[PDB]
Amino acid sequence: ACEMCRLGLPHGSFFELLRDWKKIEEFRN
Amino acid sequence: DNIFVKPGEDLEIPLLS
Amino acid sequence: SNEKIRSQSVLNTLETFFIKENHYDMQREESSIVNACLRYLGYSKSMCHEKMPIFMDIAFIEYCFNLSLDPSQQILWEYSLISNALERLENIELERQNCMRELLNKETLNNEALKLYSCAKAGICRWMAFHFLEQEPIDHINFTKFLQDWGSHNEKEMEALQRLSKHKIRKRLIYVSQHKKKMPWSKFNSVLSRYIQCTKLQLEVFCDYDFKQREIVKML
Ligand SMILES: [Zn+2]
Repeated sequence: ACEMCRLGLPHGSFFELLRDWKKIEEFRN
Repeated sequence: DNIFVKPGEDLEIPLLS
Repeated sequence: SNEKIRSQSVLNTLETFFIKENHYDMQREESSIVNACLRYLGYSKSMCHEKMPIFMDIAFIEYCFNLSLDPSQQILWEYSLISNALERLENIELERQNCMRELLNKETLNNEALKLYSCAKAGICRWMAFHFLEQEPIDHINFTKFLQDWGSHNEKEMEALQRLSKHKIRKRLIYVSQHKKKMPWSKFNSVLSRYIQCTKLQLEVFCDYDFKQREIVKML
């Protein structure tokens, strides 16, 4: 019964890992 | 019997003051 | 779902890039494939409520805290990222604990991991707190949120940490410098690395994970 699922928006552990991974890579460059 | 923590290693952290 | 079959295959590909005998680090040459894989999983509608495999959390922790190094390791102390990292670290520990409950002695290994975990976690929270206290002005809202979620709910410690956020910047900085010297990041880098390696070994030896620890288990 998930609103982000019904809205088709990215969410969940894989999305959060993706964004955090990008923050780290950008910072190290 | 010790592999990752070394004998007598202190892994307790001082509180803040 | 074929999207689910594709996502699982992307996970299997990441495994061959992420799982290391020692600690993972992103190589410039692997950046495009790794990033494309993470992004595919990150926007895959069928993975939104799937469980994160433990090898992924471990790789995140190794990458986030730059565990491949032993120097300033370019850690991004940002509240949101570090809060996610602590949740990830807790998922790892949760999974390690279950493994132990179902050449090496279990009681010794569990005790070592627990001691390293607790030291590593306290170090991460304290250095996140240090970063908050070193800004001017202080972000009190996120500082408070962070301390409730992760600051060990002791009376006189959160007592004092919140008084100290109200000291003026020169005094906060003197105090932060003294405590950083009392407890350098290099110690928590070592504890956290040893926590990850301890966890990898237990999972391989006692459960059905492969963390490429064969050359380490053999020397026992
Ligand atoms: Zn959802």
